Amino acid sequence: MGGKASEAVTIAFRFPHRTTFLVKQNVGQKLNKGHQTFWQLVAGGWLFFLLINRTSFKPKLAAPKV
Amino acid sequence: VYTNWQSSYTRLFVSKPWMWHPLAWMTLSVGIWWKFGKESLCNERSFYIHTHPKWAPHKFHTVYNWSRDPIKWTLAEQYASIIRNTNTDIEAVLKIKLPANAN
Amino acid sequence: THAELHLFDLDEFMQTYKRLQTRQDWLIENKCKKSRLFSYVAAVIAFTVGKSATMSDEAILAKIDPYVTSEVRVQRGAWWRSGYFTKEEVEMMTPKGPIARYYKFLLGVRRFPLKHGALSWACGFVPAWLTFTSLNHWAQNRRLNRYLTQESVFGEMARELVRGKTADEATTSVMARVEKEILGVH
Amino acid sequence: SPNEHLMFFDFSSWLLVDFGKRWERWVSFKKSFLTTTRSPYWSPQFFLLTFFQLRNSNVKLCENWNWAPKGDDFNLLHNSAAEPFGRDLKAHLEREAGAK
Amino acid sequence: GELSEYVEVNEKGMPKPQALSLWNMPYAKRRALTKFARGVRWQFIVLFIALYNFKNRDDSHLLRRGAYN
Amino acid sequence: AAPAEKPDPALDATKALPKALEEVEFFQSYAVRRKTGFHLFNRATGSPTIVGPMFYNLYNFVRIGRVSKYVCWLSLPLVFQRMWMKNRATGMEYDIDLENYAPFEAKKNPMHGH
Amino acid sequence: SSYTGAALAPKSERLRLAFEEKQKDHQKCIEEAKGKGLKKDELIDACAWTHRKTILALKDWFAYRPPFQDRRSKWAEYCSIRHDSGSWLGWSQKFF
Amino acid sequence: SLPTFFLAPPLTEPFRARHRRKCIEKKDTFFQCLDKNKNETEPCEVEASGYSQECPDSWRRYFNEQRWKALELKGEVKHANLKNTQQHF
Amino acid sequence: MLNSNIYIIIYGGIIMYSIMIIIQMFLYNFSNKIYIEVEINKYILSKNNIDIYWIICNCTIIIIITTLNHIINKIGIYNMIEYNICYWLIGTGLGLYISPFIVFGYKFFVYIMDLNNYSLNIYHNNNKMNDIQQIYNGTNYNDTMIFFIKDINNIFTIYRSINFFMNWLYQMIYYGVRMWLVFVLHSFSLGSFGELITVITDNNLIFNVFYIGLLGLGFILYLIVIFYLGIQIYVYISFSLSFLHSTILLFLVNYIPHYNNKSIFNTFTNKSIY
Amino acid sequence: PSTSPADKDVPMSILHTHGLSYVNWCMSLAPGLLVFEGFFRARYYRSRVPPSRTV
Amino acid sequence: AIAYEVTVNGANLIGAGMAASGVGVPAIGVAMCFSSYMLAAARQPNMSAKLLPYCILGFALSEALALFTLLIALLELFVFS
Amino acid sequence: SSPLVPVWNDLRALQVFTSQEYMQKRGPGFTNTLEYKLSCLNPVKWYDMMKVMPGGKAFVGTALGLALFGGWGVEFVKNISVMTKEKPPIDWNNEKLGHLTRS
Ligand SMILES: CCCCCCCCCCCCO[C@@H]1O[C@H](CO)[C@@H](O[C@H]2O[C@H](CO)[C@@H](O)[C@H](O)[C@H]2O)[C@H](O)[C@H]1O
Ligand SMILES: COCCOCCOCCOc1ccc(C(C)(C)CC(C)(C)C)cc1
Repeated sequence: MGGKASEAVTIAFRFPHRTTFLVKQNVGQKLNKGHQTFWQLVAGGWLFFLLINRTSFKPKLAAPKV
Repeated sequence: VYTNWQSSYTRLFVSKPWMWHPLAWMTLSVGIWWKFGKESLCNERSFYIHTHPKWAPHKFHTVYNWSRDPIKWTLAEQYASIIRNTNTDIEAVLKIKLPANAN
Repeated sequence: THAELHLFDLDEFMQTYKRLQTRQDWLIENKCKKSRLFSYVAAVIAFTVGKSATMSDEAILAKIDPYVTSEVRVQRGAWWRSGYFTKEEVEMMTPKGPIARYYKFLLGVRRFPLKHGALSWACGFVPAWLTFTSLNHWAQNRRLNRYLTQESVFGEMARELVRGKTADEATTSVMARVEKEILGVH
Repeated sequence: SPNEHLMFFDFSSWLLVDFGKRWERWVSFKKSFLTTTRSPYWSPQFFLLTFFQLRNSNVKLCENWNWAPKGDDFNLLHNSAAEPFGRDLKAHLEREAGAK
Repeated sequence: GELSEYVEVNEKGMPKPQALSLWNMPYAKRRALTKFARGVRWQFIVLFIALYNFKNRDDSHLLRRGAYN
Repeated sequence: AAPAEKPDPALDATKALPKALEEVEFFQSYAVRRKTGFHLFNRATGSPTIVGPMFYNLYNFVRIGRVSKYVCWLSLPLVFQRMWMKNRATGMEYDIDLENYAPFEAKKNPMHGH
Repeated sequence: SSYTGAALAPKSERLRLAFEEKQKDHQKCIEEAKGKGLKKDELIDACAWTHRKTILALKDWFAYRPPFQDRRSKWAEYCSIRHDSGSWLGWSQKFF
Repeated sequence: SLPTFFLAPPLTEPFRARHRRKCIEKKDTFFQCLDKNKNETEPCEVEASGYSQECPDSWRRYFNEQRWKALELKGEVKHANLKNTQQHF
Repeated sequence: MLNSNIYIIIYGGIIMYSIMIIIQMFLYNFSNKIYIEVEINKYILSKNNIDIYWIICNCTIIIIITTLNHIINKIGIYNMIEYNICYWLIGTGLGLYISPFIVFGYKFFVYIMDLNNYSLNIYHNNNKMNDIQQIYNGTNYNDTMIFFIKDINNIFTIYRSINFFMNWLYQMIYYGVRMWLVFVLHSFSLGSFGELITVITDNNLIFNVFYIGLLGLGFILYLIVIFYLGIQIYVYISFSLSFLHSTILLFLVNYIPHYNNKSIFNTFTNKSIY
Repeated sequence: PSTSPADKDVPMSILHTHGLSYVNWCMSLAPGLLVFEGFFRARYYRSRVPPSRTV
Repeated sequence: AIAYEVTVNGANLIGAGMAASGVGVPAIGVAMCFSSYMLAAARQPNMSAKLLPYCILGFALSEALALFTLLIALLELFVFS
Repeated sequence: SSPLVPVWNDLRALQVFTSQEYMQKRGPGFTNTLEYKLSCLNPVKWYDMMKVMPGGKAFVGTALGLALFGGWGVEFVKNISVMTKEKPPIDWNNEKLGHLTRS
């Protein structure tokens, strides 16, 4: 019942590729980055989402009015 | 000269997978008991199966004595102790009339 | 930071006397389930956006460029041989999802890069952790408020516990009403 | 006896554990620890000690099974009922006649 | 040898036959056979069994309620 | 893939059986006995027994023991205890009423369960 | 003859009748203890067993909630499958 | 799952409705013959075999319970035997 | 009360009987260490050899110790423990089952999660369309409209990944049950023959005599028992390790040939060019 | 709570023992200890030879 | 139709003999292993050490099925009423 | 295992290499088709091509598939031997028990 390692490929057959470190010359591609006010607005939207989904615990609803 | 052998059991345990093996063994055995043997054998609702001659042969060194019922009287003593510690009324359960889920 | 302590005993009560659960209580629990499930996705989104706020262009191109997304299956020599893969072929090998498009837009966005490690990861995990915990906390708060405004047995139990009473005393006080009004004691 | 050699009667006692009471005291200890520490909801302590309990309770209260499990509500052995024709009806009428 | 989900290749890039050769039939016949085939065998069998039991499912619980009256 | 390992003599098997025979020879060397005081009841044919001539070895090792030769015999009186009690029980007179009411390990006894 | 098939009574009615049977078996023990002239502590030691059995039947009855009716449960009835109409994930909702 | 519960049922509907109709027909004929022959199962053996063949056990049990109730109504019996029967409502 | 859910555990003689099993390990001092070293170096070569070696040593020596206490130190649990199925399934088989998953669990887990992305394995995979099918479509196979049945696909692929880890569980269970049956049935049959012989001799007191001898029969039975059980334990160990090899450890065959280096005293770098 | 009933406290005497048969005593493996204690003691204390003078 | 349940208690002890007939059929195969080891060592005594594992290996397996055949007949009596 | 393994391997190789032959025959131009433009906006394709990515994305994809669909698959497998079985009518809740005025 069930298979064996003799009936299957190895962990060296799978994943046979060793590591090669790629490098690329710098032409100036990571310069002049725009959207300088992006993360401020992202944090504002995040806090807005948290505020609209906020719910304070109001135990005063359980007061013995009866 | 510093050694985890004589100065840190934690780093010794971390640096040796063959020390993790007994701990995983223990955890798996206890999880197996929790999943399978707990409710089927050890619970009070499932403890009379030890009186079975097929599934628990001679658990009491003999066939189970049903005229004596040691399980019944032991557990009855324990429930009586619980009732006396809680000061619960025995006859309050008999005043209940459950409805039916009509329709 | 106080509703979960009551909700524990309330949930034990509900599990025991589950026969006494209404449809509105069922819907409240289903809404809490919905909030719990959406909190995971919100945490994933916050983690992505936080790590992307601290990932360099190399770390981003690791997820866009198919040279890096093909390391499991494809030889690196197929990418070193120029002309092996065509431009359209590289295009179909690039990821098309919304995260990939977000990162593609984020290439041209100024940010505050860090070296790939525990801080770039913590900057995503912390917002995700706070999002998840706060959403679940506020969901449980909403659940408790709905139970307190719910005119039912569980609402009465929750109210009696919110007064400041002990669990056993509250169970006895509520079962005294259940036996009389609900069950019709002899 | 051979079965007597294949028997283990070296028990000492029966350990009785009220897992309900122990679960209650565990929850009480968790509450006491969280109150004494005055820990917030975002703590890993609070998360580990509360979230799994709340999740499992929410699942066990959300569960709405149309039918109960297999060996509890169906697939059960039942003796065949008496038919309203043939021999069963004759036996029923004979029983009614003998009783009355 | 004879591993699972494994196949050798010759200098021409073709799969070498381990037991049976099926590269004599034309490409049209191969495409006809393989357009609807997948890398999955037992799931279709389980699905046909489930469809048979669905065709032969029980409706007594509905008969008692009167959905067929 | 093609490691070209030389044969390791430690992986061979050319000492286990010699060592076992050395142990057995050490065992049988302690069976050597003198002619004086020698007696062995042979079979009715006159041929020797099997267990007979290998009692001296066992008892020569018992001679060399320290604790077992003074402890392991204390379970032997229990054999004669059984020999006596069995014969007492083969013919013990008992009450017919008690035997019919409480038979020991009899089948189909509802007080037992079956 | 015999047949392997569905349970006769619903779960709720089954638990109700079980609770009534244990109520009867406890009432009989109580009546016998009263006829024997036992006090409260002796009546406790006498009928603690049937009291616990009644309490367990009551726990089972309180634990079983009958199902709520909705479109998913009705579709599951039509499909004749055991289905939980309170889970978005199925078997993984137990761990999620 | 998805095919079995969202595409199969509209295709399996008529094949099952025909079986249901045939079982109802055989039920009606069988109980008609039983009303004729005074609940005797000796003459209507062809209809009994057809009823047992076409109608399943779970349907046969309900039909037997219904005929027991009908005989209780028309007075042929009193306190019908309902030892192993569904006591639903 | 309602909230009180009561459970009954059966407790016996455990502490003082389990302490001495460990205290004896200083006396035995891992006599099986050489055998297990030899077998591990036959079956696998990696840096994590010592881990699995130590694990197997612990398991085997515990088995040996329990067996010898079952043969000699006969009190209470030491007699039943080898005649019981729970010991043969969880105290010997489970540890050997989880040992490779504890030593090489990283590689096996990664392998399994890659096999969930099921694909055809090609030797000398110099194909390009294979790569495009593997990236774009996810697999070599045709994945058209499998999302329609994804619910079963997940679990079936999971089983398809562990199918070559399942026979190890099967063999462990099989040999544990085998050892339990061997011990139980041989003990029971031997005791039954003994009881029938004693009945014959009690009913015939001319024969109720130490007819073989006081020490001859005992020595012979001792040798028979120990020889048989030694054979069975050697079988259970050798087969457990050979099946461990043939079922789980052939996955980890990664032979690296030795390549001579030439640029020892100088290394090209990013600053050499840029 | 903890208990210590009197049912476990029973009379004890070696006179009431059924005992063992010759076969059961031989199967008890005491005679094997009896032999092999001396065997292993002899092997251990005979491996270590002392110095001597050959006469 | 009519329904007569019957509980045949004789089959408790019939099947015991029916299984008991098969307990010896492995033995002729068991002895094949040691006969093979004998004749193989008679062809090459020096190899007797390398084949002896396969000799012990050949016994306990061949013997095992006999034991499994013996299990049912003993599983048949001392548990079933 | 079975001896049909080389047969199944031949059939798998057949379908795989025929699909590759088809892709070679149709050649370039797939990105201009409508199928590609829909797969670019299809979440099934995103998930399927994210599965094979590195960085634990195979584990992520498998666990996500489990958590989403494999639970329903497990339930389906459990219900295959339930569809053919006689089941009783559903005791629908009367939704009357539970209401209680607050005090
Ligand atoms: C090379 C030999 C080949 C022939 C094989 C013959 C089968 C041999 C089986 C040996 C295993 C039997 O295992 C052995 O069983 C006996 C008999 O119960 C046990 O013996 C125990 O039980 C018996 C039964 O009454 C008691 O009388 C005895 O005092 C006690 O020691 C041993 O403790 C156990 O070790
Ligand atoms: C640890 O394993 C070593 C155990 O070896 C035990 C071998 O048992 C056989 C020993 O019994 C015998 C048999 C024969 C003999 C002697 C009778 C050889 C024959 C003699 C002395 C007449 C030549 C002595 C002892």
